[PDB]
Amino acid sequence: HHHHHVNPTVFFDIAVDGEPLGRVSFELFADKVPKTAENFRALSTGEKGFGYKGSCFHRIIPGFMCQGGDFTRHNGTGGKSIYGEKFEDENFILKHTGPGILSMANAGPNTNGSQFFICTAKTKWLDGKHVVFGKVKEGMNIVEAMERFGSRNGKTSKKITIADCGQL
Repeated sequence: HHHHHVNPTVFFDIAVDGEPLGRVSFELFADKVPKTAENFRALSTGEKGFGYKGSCFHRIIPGFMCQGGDFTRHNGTGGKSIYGEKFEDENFILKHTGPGILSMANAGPNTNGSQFFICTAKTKWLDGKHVVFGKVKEGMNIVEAMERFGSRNGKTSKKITIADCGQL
C-alpha cells in the first residue's frame, strides 16, 4: 500500500480448438483510463464472479483486429461491464497507433461493456470512437498466430478461446 500505482498486467492463455496456443499479456493504462482499465482487469481475474475465462474471440479479421469479450452471448451481441450497465467513454487520450493496441468495442458513444479488440495494424480511423486502454506486453506472436484463424468476414475457422486469464 505504500507503492505508487503501477499499471496492471493481465494475461490470457489462448487455446485453439481446445489445444493450448500460448499466453498474451497486456499492460492496462490505469494511469490514463482507470475506470476502463479496472473493468478489464476485474473481468480478467474473475474476482467478481464473472468475466473472460472460457470466452471466445468471435470476430477475427486478419490484418485488422481480434475481437472478444462477449462472455454472455459468445457472438458479439452480449457482454457486461463490472458496473452493471454499459459505461461511458472515459476519454480518448490514447490513440490506435499500431499492432498490439487494446481498445474497447462499442455500439456508439458511451456504450462500453466487456467486448474489446486487439489491433494487428494501425487503425487510426477508430481514434475518438473507441477508448484505448492497454497494449500487448508479451505474446504478440500468439495474437499473430490466432489471427490466422480469422477471415475477411470475421468468422473464425477454429474456435479461439481464453482458456485461462488473470493478473500477473
